[PDB]
Amino acid sequence: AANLYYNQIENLMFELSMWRCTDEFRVRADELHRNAKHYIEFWKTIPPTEPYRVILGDVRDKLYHTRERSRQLLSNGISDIPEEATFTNVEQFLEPLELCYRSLCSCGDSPIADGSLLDFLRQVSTFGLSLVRLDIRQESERHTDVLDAITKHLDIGSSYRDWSEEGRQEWLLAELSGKRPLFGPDLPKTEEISDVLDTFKVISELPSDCFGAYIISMATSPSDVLAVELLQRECHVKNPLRVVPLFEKLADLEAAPAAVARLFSIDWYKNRINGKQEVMIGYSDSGKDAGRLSAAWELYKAQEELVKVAKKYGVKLTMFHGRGGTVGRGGGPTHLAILSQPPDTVNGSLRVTVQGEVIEQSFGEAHLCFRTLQRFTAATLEHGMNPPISPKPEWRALLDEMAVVATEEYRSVVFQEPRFVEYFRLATPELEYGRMGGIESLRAIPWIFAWTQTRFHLPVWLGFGAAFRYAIKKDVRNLHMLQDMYKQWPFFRVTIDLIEMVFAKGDPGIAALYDKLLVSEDLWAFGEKLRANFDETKNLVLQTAGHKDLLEGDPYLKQRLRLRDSYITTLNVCQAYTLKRIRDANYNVTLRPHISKGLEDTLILTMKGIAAGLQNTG
Amino acid sequence: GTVGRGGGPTHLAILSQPPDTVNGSLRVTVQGEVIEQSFGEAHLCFRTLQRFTAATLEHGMNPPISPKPEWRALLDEMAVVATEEYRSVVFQEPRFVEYFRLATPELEYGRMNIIESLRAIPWIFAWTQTRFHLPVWLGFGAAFRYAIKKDVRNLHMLQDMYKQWPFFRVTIDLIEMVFAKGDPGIAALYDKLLVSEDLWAFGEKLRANFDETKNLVLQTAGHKDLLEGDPYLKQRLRLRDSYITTLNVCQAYTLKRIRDANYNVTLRPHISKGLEDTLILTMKGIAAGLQNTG
Amino acid sequence: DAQLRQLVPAKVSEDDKLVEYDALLLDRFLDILQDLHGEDLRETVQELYELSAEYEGKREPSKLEELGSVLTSLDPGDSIVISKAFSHMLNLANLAEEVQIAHRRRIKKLKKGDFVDESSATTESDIEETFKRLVSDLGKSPEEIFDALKNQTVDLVLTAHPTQSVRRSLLQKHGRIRDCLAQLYAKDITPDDKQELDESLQREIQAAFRTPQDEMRAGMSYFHETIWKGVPKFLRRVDTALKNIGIDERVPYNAPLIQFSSWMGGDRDGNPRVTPEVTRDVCLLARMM
Ligand SMILES: N[C@@H](CC(=O)O)C(=O)O
Ligand SMILES: N[C@@H](CC(=O)O)C(=O)O
Repeated sequence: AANLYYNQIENLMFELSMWRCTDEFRVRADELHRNAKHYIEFWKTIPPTEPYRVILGDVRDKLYHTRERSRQLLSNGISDIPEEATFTNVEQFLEPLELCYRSLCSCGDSPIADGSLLDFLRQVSTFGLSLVRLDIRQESERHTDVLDAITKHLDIGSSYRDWSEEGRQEWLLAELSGKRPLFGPDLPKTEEISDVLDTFKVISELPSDCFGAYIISMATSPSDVLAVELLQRECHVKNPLRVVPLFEKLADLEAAPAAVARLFSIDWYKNRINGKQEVMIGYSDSGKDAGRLSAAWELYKAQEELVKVAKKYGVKLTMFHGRGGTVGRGGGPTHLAILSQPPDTVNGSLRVTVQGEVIEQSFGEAHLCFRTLQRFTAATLEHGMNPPISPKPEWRALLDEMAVVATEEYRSVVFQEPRFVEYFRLATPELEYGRMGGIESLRAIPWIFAWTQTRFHLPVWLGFGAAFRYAIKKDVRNLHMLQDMYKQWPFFRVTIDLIEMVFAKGDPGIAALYDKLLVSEDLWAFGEKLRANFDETKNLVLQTAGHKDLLEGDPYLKQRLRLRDSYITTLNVCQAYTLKRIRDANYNVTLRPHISKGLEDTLILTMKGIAAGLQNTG
Repeated sequence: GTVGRGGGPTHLAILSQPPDTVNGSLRVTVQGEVIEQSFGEAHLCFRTLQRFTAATLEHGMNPPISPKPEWRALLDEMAVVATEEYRSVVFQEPRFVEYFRLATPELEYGRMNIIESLRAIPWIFAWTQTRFHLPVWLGFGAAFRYAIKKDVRNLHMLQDMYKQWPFFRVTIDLIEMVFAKGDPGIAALYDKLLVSEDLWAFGEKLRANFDETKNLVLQTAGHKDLLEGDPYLKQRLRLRDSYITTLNVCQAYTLKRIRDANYNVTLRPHISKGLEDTLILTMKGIAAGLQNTG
Repeated sequence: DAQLRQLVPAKVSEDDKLVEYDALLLDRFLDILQDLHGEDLRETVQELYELSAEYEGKREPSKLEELGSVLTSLDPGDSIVISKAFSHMLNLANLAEEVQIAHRRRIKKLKKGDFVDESSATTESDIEETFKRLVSDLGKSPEEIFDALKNQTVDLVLTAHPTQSVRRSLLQKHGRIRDCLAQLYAKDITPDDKQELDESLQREIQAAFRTPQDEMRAGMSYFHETIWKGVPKFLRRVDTALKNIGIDERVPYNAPLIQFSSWMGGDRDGNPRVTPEVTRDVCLLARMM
């Protein structure tokens, strides 16, 4: 950040050659004639007849020292540059810039102030001294381990991990209500426990502008949030990070509103949060538990309920969208995705994950970057003043029923089939992804990755088939209702649009090739069943969309995907046979004599190339 | 009944009684197979008297929630389905009694040792011995399967009932305790040794029912494993199983040695310094090991 | 000794000693088996135990057939010794459970604060906790609680044991085993005290190992062992709970808060052995006792 400001400030100096300024500004520039060493282009001694350059030249010096102090502290832990020679908070930086601004405007030069100087002020206000605020994320159970070791050391017959949720809250609230320190070096610590406490120590030693949210993975309960609040205070984080539960499993989402209501009802926490709360949802995470359709509908409803809780307690709720959702697609589709949020879930505060596989398309090219900022800003503003229609009672009822069917189908394959993990390990490069428990313990990113590579995409569509089939069978007029929902209900339309996009990236013929080369023949019937499910699910999706072909309503994306496919297919075929050559010691190939002027390297290249080719799915 | 379990479970069992059915006057059978655990040790005796007294007093100053109309209606239908399945096996299968007399020690209980015509204690006893417990769980499987197929939202309603309605929670908890005392592998062994081959398919069908019913019970309780909410009981049962399993295997082979004049064994030379006495010992020991079920 | 520890790897409470109790009892019983019947018998019993404990670990049906090949090779006399042995091991395991349950310390922070607390002794409300919830959560007055308590009856109906009527002197042997188990793991136990408790435990294990009127007398055995003294001990606790919610009265001593009934020698349903004379006898026995 300091380097970016420093490589820009001389342009402001060159441009602001004006001599007219206010009495206040002259005073400020006359002093600084004795409180150019380091520079990029602007080498000359600055005369007092150029007052803005005097002010801005001093900012340049502070920025140089800010940059170099950070470089030294980073590189060799130590710095000879005193903090008082640098900008340590953004207020110090903004003050001389805003002085320049008001002086120019007072002297008739507000058109000039509204040029580069205004751009610079907006950069400082957008990016601050860090460019980004850093989220800290850690699993709930890791905090429970810390509190268990602490209480076990108290030798009182039981420890934190034994206690009920209500018992944990009781102990946490007495600690939080009290003055007694929790710590002392009198604590036996595992590696993992020291890692948690040292993380908080590092936080406590750094400027608070460096950090954003403390995110709790696998959060379920109020004690999860209070545990972190206690540990922050007792590790001497003077400005504690806001604490953000990430509710992942479907059952955790169902319980999230009551958990948040309990937190808001606790006086200490209510006072702590000062009218604001962030809650994180993770689409890929919840789809791995229960299938994508049921995660999507439960996430819609969980946000409806969280808004009700937030309104009751007078808290301003920010939903943090984790990866895998329609808002994570980038491009145009993101625009309707934001507008499709349940009413009042945005309320002037949008927080969205920019997935790494999407960042290049979202920000790499300057026009696309502009249009990304624009659609996020426009859709956020519009949503608060123009919520989407609320679903008709019969739409909710049908979705409530389909979600049960879809989860049942998804879980019957993914968790109940005794040989699923076996098949998964063969049909898929998942194990090789790691080289360079079952599915429950597997992370969401490898889960999506593994089936993305084989062009099968099972995590994204599995369960839509049974659900649509059940709905159409139950009542012949549900097909027309599903199509009305696609036409009229933004949430349902963006949900289906994403599925259609992922099917357009899929090829069951390629997936069948991975089976042929890599899967035991006793499992070939299983893969064939999954591919028949793929095909039936695709056609029921197309029926719901009123489309004869995938992406019928988006010829631009269809063209783009078609032009990638031939390269991706080559990498697929290459990856499948390379996996066989790596795995099967009895696989014979006839090499041709070397053509051009390890197989593991080829495998890595195919995985990166295929991922770059397919970008975002679920 | 659930009030006859003794231990802690009896406490909630009493509180789960329909409103105003206690009204200051509790009368409860202390089953012989439970009296030692209820009163044998002085602290446990004290705590037995305490929980009966406290739960009686609390009930009816604090009746349990009345069931929601949709809970009533679902159970009314499930009861029809469960009775049909139970009766279709126990009274309407023409070979059931034959299979019952082979697969269990019920005939050998009934010539010493203390279906419509059979008394309830021998009925429970016979299937307890072989670790199968058919009288306790049969019918739950069809009922749960029916309910989830009838309306897909009944899966979630059944789970709400288990979480919110004491009557339904204690009813499921007892089934889950009995499944934890079951082992279809041991039951299968009694079939292999004692049941004619033309009835093996029937036996295997009952064991598939056992397994499907167990998993439907677990799903309704929100549990991945039996007694997930009671690790204390789970530990106790696990530490008993080894000795009971030994007596089961011994009982099954002893029954074949007693019944089948053509079953040849190779004795080893006498080790220690009738086979009926062994059968009796295995029956008493297995019963002592399994205590209360249904 | 352990392997039990592999059957049950985790402790369920910090004061959980159940595996240790079982290992101790099993170890001493096997030595007694060896003393009485020889090392070969003991080794066979020990082999059967290992096979079935292996079965509990994975539940392979082939382990049951290994069990069977040993068991089916036993003549009638050896079959009796082996089935007696494993029955007695079960009885010892149940005594250990009783000691463990009796002395598992209450952790208040285990309570959830809802009705599910009442399904386990580790979380259930005792009588004073019941009083206090009725006052603070149900708005009942202490006078209402006292008045209801005075007029309430719990009537426990004893029925016969369907398989084994246990005689009073065996119950006493079982209590001494329990008492040894409890004292052996006390905090500052002396080495000579422990040595003597171990020798007492061994001799009581060995002592234990070696008509409707009869069933009734057996079943009436729990009054002298625990219920006779247990009843006024609990009623004294009710008094204490009453004072702690502001009722200074004791429960009136003639209030029938607790009554006992019996079917032993009265239930003739499908049992012609229960005759009018049997009924007269058990009435006279009960009055004599
Ligand atoms: N990001 C695009 C697809 C792609 O470029 O791969 C979409 O979501 O429609
Ligand atoms: N009586 C216990 C089980 C047992 O001790 O066998 C219960 O009902 O949970």
